[PDB]
Amino acid sequence: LTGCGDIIAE
Amino acid sequence: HHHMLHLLEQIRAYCETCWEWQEAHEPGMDQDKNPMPAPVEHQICPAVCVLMKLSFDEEHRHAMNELGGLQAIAELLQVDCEMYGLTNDHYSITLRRYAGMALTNLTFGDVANKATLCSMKGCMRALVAQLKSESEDLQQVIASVLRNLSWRADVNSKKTLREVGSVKALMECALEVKKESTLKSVLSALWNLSAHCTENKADICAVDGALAFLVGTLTYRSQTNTLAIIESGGGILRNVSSLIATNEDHRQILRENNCLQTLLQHLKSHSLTIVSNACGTLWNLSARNPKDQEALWDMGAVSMLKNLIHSKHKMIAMGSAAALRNLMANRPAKYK
Repeated sequence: LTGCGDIIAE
Repeated sequence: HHHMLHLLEQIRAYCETCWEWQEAHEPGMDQDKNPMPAPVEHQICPAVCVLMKLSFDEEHRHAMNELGGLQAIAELLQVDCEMYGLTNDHYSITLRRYAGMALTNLTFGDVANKATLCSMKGCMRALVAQLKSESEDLQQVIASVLRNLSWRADVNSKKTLREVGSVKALMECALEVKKESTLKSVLSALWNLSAHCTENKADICAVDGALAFLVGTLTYRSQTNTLAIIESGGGILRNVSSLIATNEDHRQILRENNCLQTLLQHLKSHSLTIVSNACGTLWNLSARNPKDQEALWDMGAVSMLKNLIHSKHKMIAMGSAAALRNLMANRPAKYK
């Protein structure tokens, strides 16, 4: 399976 | 960190005033006519604005965490959402946006904070409810929080995210979003959530129109020429493809949306992410279906997959080879 990790706001 | 401490105390004081009002003004029960606290009366938006701005710096996040900043900000978001519901009031919308942005920053790479936030069941329900806000800017922010919480979710967090109905809410959100920026954040959140378990995969597939929509994302041409929508839409499709594979109705939706043809184009993309997603999707779709196997053969899939089996990338090498062997086990008569 795939995913895209975390993100910072904005 | 006296200034930060002061802002957090301001927020906590406001929450207490709200909780006290809530307690004295229960639904259907005897109440006086004293009005609900309004966040504007307590300069809440500027307080959350400063905290949000500080949260971009890891040293400030360290300080914020020592002071329990995540819990205070989450409590504030939850109480405003409970008190005022899906308001279009500008002040309330911006304060929710700022709170959500801070929560996104505080959960970035932070195992402990993700777990704490998921443990706040009332706040999780409030987050999910915000996906129906008429503000797409707020939707974007909320989807980023859920995206973070869905990444490397522990057992409790996975359960919580599912129990608050985040999967159906985000997929339903996606069908309606008009801004690309909002769509990007929502699909990214779904991408992470779709990996958790079969039930999340089923919930995505069960939303009327969702599969046709996701196939649509595979050829979406960005207003900013980026590939983010194709990557995330294709990522969701890859993750749910194991369930699609065993459902003839769902395979038919993919067929009428020219999905296999599109996936074969993706095999020749220059984007590692896109190729990796397409290999995983075809791995699943190439299994146990003579119709789609023959279609793949006729479209030249075998040649394309043979060009990928020697990839240095594990997912591409694994997926291309698995799809290839599925096809080689089921050669149509004319290819004997």
